[PDB]
Amino acid sequence: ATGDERFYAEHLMPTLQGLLDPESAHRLAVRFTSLGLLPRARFQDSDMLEVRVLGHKFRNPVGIAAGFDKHGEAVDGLYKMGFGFVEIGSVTPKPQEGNPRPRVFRLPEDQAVINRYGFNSHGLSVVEHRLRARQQKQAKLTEDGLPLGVNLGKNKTSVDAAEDYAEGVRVLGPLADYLVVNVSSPNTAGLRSLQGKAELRRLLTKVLQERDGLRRVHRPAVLVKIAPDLTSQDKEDIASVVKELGIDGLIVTNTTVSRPAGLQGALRSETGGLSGKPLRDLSTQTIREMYALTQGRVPIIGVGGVSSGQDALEKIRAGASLVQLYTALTFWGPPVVGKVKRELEALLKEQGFGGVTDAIGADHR
Ligand SMILES: Cc1cc2nc3c(=O)[nH]c(=O)nc-3n(C[C@H](O)[C@H](O)[C@H](O)COP(=O)(O)O)c2cc1C
Ligand SMILES: Cc1ccccc1-c1ccc(-c2cc(C(=O)O)c3c(c2)nnn3C)cc1
Ligand SMILES: CCCCCCCCCCC[N+](C)(C)[O-]
Ligand SMILES: CCCCCCCCCCC[N+](C)(C)[O-]
Ligand SMILES: CCCCCCCCCC[N+](C)(C)[O-]
Ligand SMILES: CCCCCCCCCC[N+](C)(C)[O-]
Ligand SMILES: O=C(O)c1cc(=O)[nH]c(=O)[nH]1
Ligand SMILES: [Cl-]
Ligand code: NA
Ligand code: NA
Ligand code: NA
Repeated sequence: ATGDERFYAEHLMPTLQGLLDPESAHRLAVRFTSLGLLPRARFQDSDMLEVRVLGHKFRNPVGIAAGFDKHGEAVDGLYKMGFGFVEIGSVTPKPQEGNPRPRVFRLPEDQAVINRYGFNSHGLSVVEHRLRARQQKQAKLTEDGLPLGVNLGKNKTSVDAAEDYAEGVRVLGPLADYLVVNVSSPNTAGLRSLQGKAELRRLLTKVLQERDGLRRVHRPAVLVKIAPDLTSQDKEDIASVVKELGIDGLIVTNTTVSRPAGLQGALRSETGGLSGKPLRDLSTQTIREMYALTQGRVPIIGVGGVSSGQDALEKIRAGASLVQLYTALTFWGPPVVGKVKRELEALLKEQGFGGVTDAIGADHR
């Protein structure tokens, strides 16, 4: 352990959390990150951490999950923090405010967060201009193994979700290495029912058709992000449609609307998606199931409650090619990225794996 990790986890982050409400802390974090005001990223990525997936090289397999940088403002500072890939969003076609405040809650005794932001978004046009302004810099980053993903949502007033997602494909698809069809937000009425078989097949057919109409050089991979709250029938159906249509990968999982037994935080009954440690093994089991249902043929990005190298390796061994985190950053701060990477490398070596690639799906073999 480095000095920063302990100092941030034991002194800096508790003091910030005592001074600022959760959404103010989030906005300040985005601002400091966007300006590069961040502790010295003291970890050199070993070649063991490199992963080739989704038509790209990833210098390390630890990404920032959607929701931290909703409007594409802090992309370069997130690479400086040490993430191997960045996902921005969710972005909706038109700007919209999201739910009334308060809409984010800390559950520190659970190492968890509840949020009901409701897709607060600057809109596609604003994000489009932000990404265009650094598009060549991102081309170089991607070439160097630091790809960019864009997570697409839908407006609250939209009549047909498929036209919302199609517009996101047309506008931000050419600026992304991969797109994410977010059909699993718990905070937009009726959104998650897009996960059922008949609506999903029509929706994803339209999204793939639009993606295929982009010029080859600007054509992203398309992934679907699913909830952890699905029935077995839902998961079977999603796996079936993903394979029938040639979807490029899955993100597993979004936040949960459940409230597992044992939560201690005073705010556990707030409405919203729960993230962090109480989500961890629910997410890992959903990875394990979706990997088996897709025969290991569909790349998975595993996400939910990762704060250590062991947590990351469990998801990789369950079938994730890549992992993301968000909530751990809100408790440990920026040092958590280097921490997860260093512990993952040590554990790979300890378990006899030549690299991350050899551990993907290793529990199933
Ligand atoms: C405050 C907050 C906002 C989020 N907003 C989004 C979002 O806009 N789009 C999305 O697909 N996921 C969103 N998520 C979900 C995360 O991307 C991730 O799936 C989830 O939080 C589990 O990972 P974690 O336990 O490491 O935080 C949000 C999470 C949090 C905590
Ligand atoms: C300390 C620091 C230095 C340089 C750059 C960034 C940081 C930093 C500081 C705060 C956070 C943070 C905190 C919280 C919270 O609830 O307390 C969040 C968050 C981010 N996003 N959502 N929420 C609820 C993240 C990172
Ligand atoms: C009517 C639409 C007005 C613009 C959309 C609102 C943007 C919300 C900004 C919140 C940013 N953040 C995720 C960091 O809290
Ligand atoms: C306070 C940090 C604790 C980390 C581990 C907490 C255990 C969380 C268990 C999740 C609940 N579950 C869905 C599995 O029943
Ligand atoms: C988001 C609030 C952060 C407060 C503390 C941030 C410390 C800044 C890191 C130090 N330095 C600028 C040299 O990277
Ligand atoms: C082909 C090798 C696959 C895994 C080997 C290393 C695993 C070490 C721990 C195994 N375990 C005791 C947890 O079942
Ligand atoms: O904007 C939000 O409320 C939000 C979106 C999403 O996909 N997941 C989440 O937990 N929150
Ligand atoms: Cl373009
Ligand atoms: Na805000
Ligand atoms: Na089944
Ligand atoms: Na099908």
